[PDB]
Amino acid sequence: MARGVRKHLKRLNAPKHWLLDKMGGIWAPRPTNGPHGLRECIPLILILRNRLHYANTYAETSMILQDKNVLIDGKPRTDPTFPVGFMDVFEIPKVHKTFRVLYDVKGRFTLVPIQSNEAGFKLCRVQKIFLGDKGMPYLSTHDARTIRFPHPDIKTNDTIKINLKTGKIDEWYKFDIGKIVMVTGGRNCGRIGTIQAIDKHMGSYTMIRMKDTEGTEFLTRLCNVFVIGNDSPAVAIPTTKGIRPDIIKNRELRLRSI
Amino acid sequence: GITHDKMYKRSKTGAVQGKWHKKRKYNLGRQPANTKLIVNEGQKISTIRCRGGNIKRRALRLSHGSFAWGSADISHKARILQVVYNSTSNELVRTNTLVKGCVVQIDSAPFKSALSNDTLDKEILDQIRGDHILARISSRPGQVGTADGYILEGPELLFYQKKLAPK
Amino acid sequence: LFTKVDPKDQMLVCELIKKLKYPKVQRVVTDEKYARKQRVIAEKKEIMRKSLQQLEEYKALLSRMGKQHNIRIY
Amino acid sequence: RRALERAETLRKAAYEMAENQHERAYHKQSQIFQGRFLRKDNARCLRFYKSIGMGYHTPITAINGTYIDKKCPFTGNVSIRGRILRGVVHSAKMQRSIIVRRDYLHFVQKYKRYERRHKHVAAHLSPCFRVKEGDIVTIGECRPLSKTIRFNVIKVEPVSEAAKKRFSPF
RNA sequence: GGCUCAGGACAACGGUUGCACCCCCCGCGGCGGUCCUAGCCGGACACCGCUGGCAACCCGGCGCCAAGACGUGCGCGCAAGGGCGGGCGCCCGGGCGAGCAGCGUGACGCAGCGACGGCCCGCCCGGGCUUCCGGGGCAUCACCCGGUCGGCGCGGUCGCGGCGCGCCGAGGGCCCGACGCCUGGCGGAGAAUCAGGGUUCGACUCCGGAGAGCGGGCCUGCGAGACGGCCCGCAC
Ligand SMILES: [Mg+2]
Ligand SMILES: [Mg+2]
Ligand SMILES: [Mg+2]
Ligand SMILES: [Mg+2]
Ligand SMILES: [Mg+2]
Ligand SMILES: [Mg+2]
Ligand SMILES: [Mg+2]
Ligand SMILES: [Mg+2]
Repeated sequence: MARGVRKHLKRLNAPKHWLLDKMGGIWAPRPTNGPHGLRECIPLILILRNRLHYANTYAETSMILQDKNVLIDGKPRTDPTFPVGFMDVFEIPKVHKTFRVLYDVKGRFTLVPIQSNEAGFKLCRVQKIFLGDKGMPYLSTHDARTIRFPHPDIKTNDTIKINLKTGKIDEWYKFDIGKIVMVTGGRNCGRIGTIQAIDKHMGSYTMIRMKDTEGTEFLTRLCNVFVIGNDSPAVAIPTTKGIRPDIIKNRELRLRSI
Repeated sequence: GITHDKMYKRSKTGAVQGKWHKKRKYNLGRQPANTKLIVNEGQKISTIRCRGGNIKRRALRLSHGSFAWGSADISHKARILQVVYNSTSNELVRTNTLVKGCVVQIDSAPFKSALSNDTLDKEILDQIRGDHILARISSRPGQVGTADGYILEGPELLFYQKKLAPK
Repeated sequence: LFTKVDPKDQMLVCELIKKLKYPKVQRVVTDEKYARKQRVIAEKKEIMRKSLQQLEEYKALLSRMGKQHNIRIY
Repeated sequence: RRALERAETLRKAAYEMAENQHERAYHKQSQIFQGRFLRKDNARCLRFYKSIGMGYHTPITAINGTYIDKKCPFTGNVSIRGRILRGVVHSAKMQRSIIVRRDYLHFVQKYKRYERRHKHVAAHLSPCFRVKEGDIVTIGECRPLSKTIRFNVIKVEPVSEAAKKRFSPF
């Protein structure tokens, strides 16, 4: 038993959906605690170095970040291991590039470019309502943020729109049958569909049945069902509309691209 | 040192398990406070640095406490005279050692100074016109550094009166 | 050696060795410190006022429901 | 009238328990404030009870009983959470505890056959239930109540006389 | 982080639950009201100067000086704990499957923050324990256990608990193999072999556990019963 917390991370023990080469090295970056957890995040350096390719080493990324060249939800971050998560705003003014971090059908993080009109807010999932000091009602979300004095009409598992400049709630979408959702965990990450059924078991998990646009049906637990509007998405989504092709069609697409 | 780990016990079949590691600091214990009634000397309370930087205070000597008469909603700070009954053992009584559940006699002055003029339970009033009132301890000295309680009421009062009357 | 001292000025003759070397004075308040303290006080007052206003408007709302909070005493 | 009768029995019992001087301590329900028993009227409740919440129903014996048990799931201060299981009674000799027998199957791949296995599980039995050997019980998981006990009985179904012992997976 | 596998055979470990019995640094987001000289408080030590002890290791005395160091502390009432506050066969908001949280009110106590403003709350990683299933061989080991099994009460603990103590009763396990003894016994993900069914191994790359000559004890700290940290016994 280790006598304290863990600070390192072996490369082979890192999450698969990070797509890290086996021979890159013994070690992988260890994300620091923040808005998102280890298994539902991706470090900034990976995006800035292994994807966009604006840097070729750790040091270059360190200089870029300490020179204030990236804003996360309107706030400059200088930590190369800062965790980036789902429905986050990634803006680089020096090149006028703005991206929203979402999931691809394969189950990995992707950068969807956005516009100026929709980059002043983000969507958050409310999963906990509790009373704080002095009995004051509170409310928490998936990105580690708390808001005091929420509307009584807002319940758990709902979705909340908040302005980036000011953490004030505008409108909220209820968790109900007939609402477009997006799956954010498990075997079905990145799929988009509409809720058709809700079944609860006393003392255990609650299972949600969803149907895709094409008629396919799939199941997942409520812990990773994210509402993204009322029958139509509230934000811009990837070019594909949450359709996972079968191995045959993916092979055809690969051969075509070959 | 003192520990409460279960590795040094026997199994449900009565077998010797065996030992596979040295002692750990999470599983430690400490010597009892043995809080004493006062009856260089004065109220003495110590402080203990517990896991996580948390602070725990154990009382070694004390003489006063807050007591409540629930039926009439009367509460004052009163001086504790001596311990008269304890279910665990009579040795604690002889030594006047304070623990949760001890039955004690308190001074009647703070209560009689305002009582004996309103209709209430006869028995508490008969105690009030005397020098002491039977009471109980509800806090945990050794963990919070205090000795509070409440005044006995009905069937429990009869139980303890019948217990201590022959003595 | 040469309380409630408004000017806060001082001497400088000190000692010299050529370069003049004198210890820097500590515990002196000028414009920066006074202004910083005043700004901090104003910020704290503003924060308290905003929180009180938010509580008042929340209480004004919920006219059709029940509330439980620690009443401010004194 | 019905309510008045219940309070008398509840009020009465607390006084015999005070006359049982052989006992060393006075046993009382923590929730109830001792003092209501001197109120001649019946405007204050004298007994505390709760609901398990998993679709089970509180026995009448608990509500109208006159016993004290801090480990009872209905009148006490413990909570049921986790796994619910079923078994048969194997022994009932301790004061408020029993041993439950559970039967299950184990598969062996090499021989493509099964073995019958059993385990013994101890549980706390509240005075609201009557149980004899061979009865079927439902046990709910609780916090550690002792060295070998983490379960409490919440339902009993009787079994008939001289019924042959049978292997009964549940 | 790195090394090794001595010890440990209902344990560790693997999968599956839970804390309505728990603790948690950095970081992210909030919140920020404190009972009874405030143009800025008080005294010291280190380095350093003079004088010195001892083979070495090690330090002594005198003396002016700083703080985001220590102490005191300006301020709209606020820490821990404690008493009282629901029903009438059951079920049909802050929150739950689940009477759980919070609040009011009668008494105690003045803990923490504050001489450039952080006490507190939530999340996160981590840890502690815990349900269920699996978890070596010998019957030239057949009966074993006596805090052993359960109950009541207190104490201690971050916390539940025979974890410890007092009292009471007698129990618990076993041919579906207990108890005892042995192992040139760390476990798993896996490796070798090759029709199919299987046999043998698994020090070593990843995860988890345990140890730093043997046996014990402890300070600092959120976190160590730590050993490139201290104290003792023994062997060197
Ligand atoms: Mg004051
Ligand atoms: Mg200070
Ligand atoms: Mg070995
Ligand atoms: Mg290892
Ligand atoms: Mg070690
Ligand atoms: Mg050591
Ligand atoms: Mg060494
Ligand atoms: Mg080390």
